[PDB]
Amino acid sequence: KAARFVRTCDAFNVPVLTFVDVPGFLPGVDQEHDGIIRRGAKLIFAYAEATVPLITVITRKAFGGAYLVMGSKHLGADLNLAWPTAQIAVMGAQGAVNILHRRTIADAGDDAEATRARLIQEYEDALLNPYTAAERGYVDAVIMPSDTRRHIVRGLRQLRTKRESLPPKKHGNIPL
Amino acid sequence: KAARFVRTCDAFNVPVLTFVDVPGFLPGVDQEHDGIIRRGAKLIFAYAEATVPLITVITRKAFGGAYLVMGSKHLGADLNLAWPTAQIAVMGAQGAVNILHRRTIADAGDDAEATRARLIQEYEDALLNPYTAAERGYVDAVIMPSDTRRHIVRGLRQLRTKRESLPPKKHGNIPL
Amino acid sequence: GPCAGGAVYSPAITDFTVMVDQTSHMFITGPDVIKTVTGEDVGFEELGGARTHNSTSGVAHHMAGDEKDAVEYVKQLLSYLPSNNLSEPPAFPEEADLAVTDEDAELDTIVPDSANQPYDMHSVIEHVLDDAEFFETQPLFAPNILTGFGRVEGRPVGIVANQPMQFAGCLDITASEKAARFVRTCDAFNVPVLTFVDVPGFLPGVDQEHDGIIRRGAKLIFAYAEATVPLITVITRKAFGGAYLVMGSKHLGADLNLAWPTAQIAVMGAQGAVNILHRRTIADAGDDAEATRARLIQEYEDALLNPYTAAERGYVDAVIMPSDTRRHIVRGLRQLRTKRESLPPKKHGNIPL
Amino acid sequence: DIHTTAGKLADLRRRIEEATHAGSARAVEKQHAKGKLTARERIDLLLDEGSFVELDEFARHRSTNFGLDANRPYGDGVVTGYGTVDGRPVAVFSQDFTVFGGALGEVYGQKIVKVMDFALKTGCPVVGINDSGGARIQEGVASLGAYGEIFRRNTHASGVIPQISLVV
Ligand SMILES: O=C(O)CCCC[C@@H]1SC[C@@H]2NC(=O)N[C@@H]21
Repeated sequence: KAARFVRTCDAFNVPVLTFVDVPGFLPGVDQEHDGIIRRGAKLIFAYAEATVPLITVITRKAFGGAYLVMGSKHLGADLNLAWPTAQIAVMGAQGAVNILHRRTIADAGDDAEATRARLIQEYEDALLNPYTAAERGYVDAVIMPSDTRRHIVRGLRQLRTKRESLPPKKHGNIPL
Repeated sequence: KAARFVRTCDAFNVPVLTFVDVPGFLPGVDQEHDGIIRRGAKLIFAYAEATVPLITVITRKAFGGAYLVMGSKHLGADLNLAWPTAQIAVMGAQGAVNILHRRTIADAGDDAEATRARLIQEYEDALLNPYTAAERGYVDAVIMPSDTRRHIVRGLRQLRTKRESLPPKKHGNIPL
Repeated sequence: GPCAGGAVYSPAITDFTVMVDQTSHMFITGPDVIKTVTGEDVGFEELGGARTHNSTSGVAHHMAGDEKDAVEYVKQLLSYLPSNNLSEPPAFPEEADLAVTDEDAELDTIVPDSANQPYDMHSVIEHVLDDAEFFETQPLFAPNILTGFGRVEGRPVGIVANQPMQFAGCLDITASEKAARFVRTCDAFNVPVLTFVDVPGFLPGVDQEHDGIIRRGAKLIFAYAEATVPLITVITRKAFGGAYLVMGSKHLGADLNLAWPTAQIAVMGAQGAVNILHRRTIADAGDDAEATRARLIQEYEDALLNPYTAAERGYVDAVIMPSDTRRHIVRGLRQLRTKRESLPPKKHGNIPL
Repeated sequence: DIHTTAGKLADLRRRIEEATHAGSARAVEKQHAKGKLTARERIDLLLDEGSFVELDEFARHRSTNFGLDANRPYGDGVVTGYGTVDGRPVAVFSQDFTVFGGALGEVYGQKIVKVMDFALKTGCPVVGINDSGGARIQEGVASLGAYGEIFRRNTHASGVIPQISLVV
């Protein structure tokens, strides 16, 4: 749905405004059988291809591959904004602390789920925010959500004379 | 100083207006040691390179290589003007009559410097003006200095839609 | 012959000037004039004779003993170049045998144990090229850097190198201009450029910073960054501060950046780093002050005056055993030779003059 | 013998040994026991014997999160460079499962940019050998940002220079 819409408005020179609130990809054995892997790629391939001004705003949740998909700066989005309630991380706390604690949780099952619930709170407090992405300039700014309509205006004003192209080719080879 | 300024205003499509009053190059053994020959070339190379409208006005003195340098028509300056008090010549009278009289001056040192001062006056009267350059269309017009602000206006009006390019190249190789 | 007056600004524009000792002169203004202007008395030979253009002005490329030579040098210059900037420079392809010769091995030695001992870069060049043939330009002018031509696999290549023997191999106004307009030449003609790196920095003085190093040292940086044509670098010894950047670094776009074990790649020399870092641990207890400081120097040089940081962060593709260099540059300029790269639309740049 | 040219050649033979054997000698035994080959053994069997020219062989990570800076393996868990397949140029990466489970990180992403950008530049195929546990979680968002910059230069390439993924 979103891939073909992005293409359309990148063929006919219409700027794209994204809004980002995505926990991740739907988990199922259908999704995988029916070729998520090829048919979720399409969106990444549309973003990276598109050379009409891109402005992204992460409202809340942005974890793993889905963060990348959704008009991230990595795929050549111009101006990437994040609200204070944006959480930008490899993957949910629980999943993270299951892999980057695994030991000191397996230790003493006496208070397993417990020390692990604590660890989940910690990791959420430390990295479940847009402040590491900020540090590294993956998101231009962290903004106060009220200031989302100013940034979009001022950003598009600049962005309109964007000149950007992809290397010479008859056509790409996007996933079908 | 002047080479880099001309380039700048030929890269960013700003027309150049020259004014010409130059006896020649500073004589010294420093100037030559320190590479005048490479570093005076730069100005010629900027003039000939530049494809934004060029309009030159010789006010007074324009002799030899320096005449060529200073936005001359030879290096593809559009419209070249000269005031009545322009003097446009291979080289100063004295130097000229020293070479193109040498004989009939060496004759009879009885009145050497004398016949040579006369000859200097003659050559100044004959060729120390913009009237041979005119004849040959090296300067479009000879103008009355008051009429220097009209010609510059009317000339730029025309000149703005100037289309001119240099043969295909990655870049030139100007003197450094 | 003579080239006098404005005339001189024809041969100036031109890529390469050849001039023959004692029978060819250039000058914008004759000795006669400059007497009765400037009270100074000067002969033609000194004013603008071959040697004086070759060594001093930086105007000429070569000074041949006789005409016959000079003509032969001109035919040598054509050899390396294409007929025009739409073809790639005349080749006679050979395929080189990249088993490690006894010439190759010699590299593995020819960086002395003492940092200070010099060693002729002319060797390290001739090692890598076909038949050990180096065709040097502008030898007499800025000896502290070496520019010229040869062949690798029968294909032309342009060479820029710092020459320890002279000034320690420090870059100076004169070397930066000589190198800058060699690179630009090679680039415009599509000839590839191979850069050998020994450079402890830029040769200090007040003059240098009046004359305008700032502008005229920049030239070389501009030339590298502009260049499309294959750029292979090799750091033998010293690479400090900006003068690292200058010398065909990756940050400017150099394709393949090698570094020998001997390479030292670091912001600035260790005494003049340890200074600025340890200026409140060398202030504490003026008693045994130096004993510490030349400690903290001898830790800096053992920690950071090596290739390996710039390796970790992929500023030099590979740290290589000096023997190996004529393999890397071979099997580099195989791949490269279909390099396709260009710089934004523009009537011309604006390089510092 | 270290302060001495010879010593500094015999250093860079030591770190070549350490770099080519990044992965530990149970991790390689585990990989073989799973019927898999090791990333280097993959690269040989692809490329024409002797071509290989390995780039960023002495790469090392710069993450000090979750005590990941306890070990900085040379290569950072991928083998990258250039050579010839059938006497035609081709740039290759081989992810190393031995090293950090083969999880992607920042550095070992930016190596698989350098190869890509070298292919695009020269106009030559990229053959990507894949064998990884996933993202290097210790390096958080960093190891996403690496993925993105690959997935931009897989699209930019697309239709220009052949891209073949060998999933192993
Ligand atoms: O060797 C000599 O003849 C003296 C050195 C300079 C001679 C000058 S250069 C201009 C003028 N034209 C000539 O043929 N000789 C002099």
